[PDB]
Amino acid sequence: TAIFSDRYKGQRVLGKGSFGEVILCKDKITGQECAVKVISKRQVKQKTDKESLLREVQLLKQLDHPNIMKLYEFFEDKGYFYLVGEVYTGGELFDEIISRKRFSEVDAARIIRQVLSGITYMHKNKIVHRDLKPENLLLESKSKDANIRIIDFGLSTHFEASKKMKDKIGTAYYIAPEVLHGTYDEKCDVWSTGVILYILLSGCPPFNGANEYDILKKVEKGKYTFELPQWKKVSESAKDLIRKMLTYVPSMRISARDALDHEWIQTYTKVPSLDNAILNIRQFQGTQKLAQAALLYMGSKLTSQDETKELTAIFHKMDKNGDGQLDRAELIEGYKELMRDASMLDASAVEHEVDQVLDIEYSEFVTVAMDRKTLLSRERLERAFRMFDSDNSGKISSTELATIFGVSDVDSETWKSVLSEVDKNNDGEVDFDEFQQMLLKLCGN
Ligand SMILES: Nc1nc2ccc(C(=O)c3ccccc3)cc2n1CC1CCNCC1
Repeated sequence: TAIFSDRYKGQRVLGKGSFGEVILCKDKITGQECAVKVISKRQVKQKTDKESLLREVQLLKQLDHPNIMKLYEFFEDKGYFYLVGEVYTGGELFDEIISRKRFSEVDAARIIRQVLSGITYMHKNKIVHRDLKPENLLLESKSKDANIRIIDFGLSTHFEASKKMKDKIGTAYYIAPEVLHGTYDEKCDVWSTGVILYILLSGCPPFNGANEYDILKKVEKGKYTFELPQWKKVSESAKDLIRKMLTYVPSMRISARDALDHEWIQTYTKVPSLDNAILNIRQFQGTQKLAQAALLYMGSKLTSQDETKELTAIFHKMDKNGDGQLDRAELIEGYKELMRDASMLDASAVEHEVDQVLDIEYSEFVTVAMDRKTLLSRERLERAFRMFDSDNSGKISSTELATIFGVSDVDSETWKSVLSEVDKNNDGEVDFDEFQQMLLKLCGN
C-alpha cells in the first residue's frame, strides 16, 4: 500500500465539485501540478464494492481522449479516496461563453461536437456519466481555440450523490427522466447533452420551474417547446438534433455516435450571432452562482458556529493551567484534534494555517482563525451579488429574490417572513447588507 501525502502536497483549494473538494496539488519530486478530488467516506456512501471500484479506476487510467479528463492516480486511506487528475485552467464552459460579444451556431456546434466526441469514446468503453451538466465541462486552457474536458465520468456509478441542496443546484435541469425512475443506460448522457445544447442556442433550460421538484416534474413529463422568440433564429436541423436527443424513450433516442453524424454537426463545424441567447445564459449563470453562493455562505456560517465552540472546548480542556493561554505546539495539537479539512492534507498543512493565524490567548486565536473564514465566505457572496446586479443598482428586487430562493430551495413563506423581520418598510428590494442579513436569519442567526 502507498500513501497520498508521501507523493503530493497541497498548493491551494480550487473548488467544490460533486462528491468532494478539488485541491490543486504538486508532486514532491517531479513538480507536476494535478487536480485532486478528495472524497470524504464519512459523507459519501459507496454504491459498489472495493473490487469493482479498483477495476473501473484501473480502466479509467488507461483511457485517453482529448475531451475527457486524464486520470493519473487513485489513493485510498481510512477516511478518504483521492482521485488525481490533470488540472485545467480555462474554467467552466459557460463562464467563458458569457464573456463574449458574439456566439453563433458554429460556436455551439463545435462545443457540442467535442462533448459528443468525449461521450462516444466513453460509451465505447462502457462508462456512463449520468450527471453531465455545464459545471462538468472545463476548457483546457485560457487560450482561444481550446478543448473542452469533461470531468467526473464514471464516478456516479460508484458513489452516492449528496441529497443536500448546496450540492444539487443545477442538477435537476440536466437529469434524464429514466434516471429518475431507476432503469437507465448510456443514453442518459445523450439526453443531458441535449439539454445543454438547448440552453446553448436559447439560454433557457428546456425543463424549468420555481424549485427543484417543479423542475423534476417537467422533466419526468418530458415535454418542451421551441416557442420562445429566439428559436426563430436557430436552424431547423439544430431543432431536429435537439428533438432526437431529448426523445423520451431511451431506445428511440439517438446515440452519441449517431449524433456526431447528424446533419447539424456535419454542416455547422466543417452565421448570425445569437445575441438574445447570450444575454439569457448570462442571466441564468449569475442566478445559479448567486444561489450557490447563498447556500455556501449559510453553510460556512453553520460550520463556523460548530467549529468555534468545538475548538474552544478543545483548548479549554488542553489548558491545564486555567491561564486562558496555550503554547504553539498545543494550538497545533488542538487544531489537529479539531480535524480528528480539504486543505489540511497533513500535519505540515495545519502548521502553516496555525502560523498564518498567529502572523498567547487561545480565545483570540479562535476568533481570528474562524473570523478569517467568516470574512473569506462573505466576500464570495458579495462578488456573486455584484455579478448578479448587472445594472449596478445595488439592489435585488422581490421577483429576483424569488427566482434566487427558488433555485436555492428556500420555501417562499420562509424567506418572505425573513424579509419582513429584517426591514419593515422595505419597498420590495434589498441591498447587499439586507440580503446577507436575510441569509443569516435563514441559518438560525
Ligand atoms: N481547474 C480545475 N481543473 C480541474 C480538473 C479536474 C477537476 C475535478 O473535479 C476532478 C479531479 C480529479 C478527478 C475527478 C474530478 C477539477 C478541476 N479544476 C477546478 C474546478 C474548475 C471549475 N471550477 C470548480 C473547480
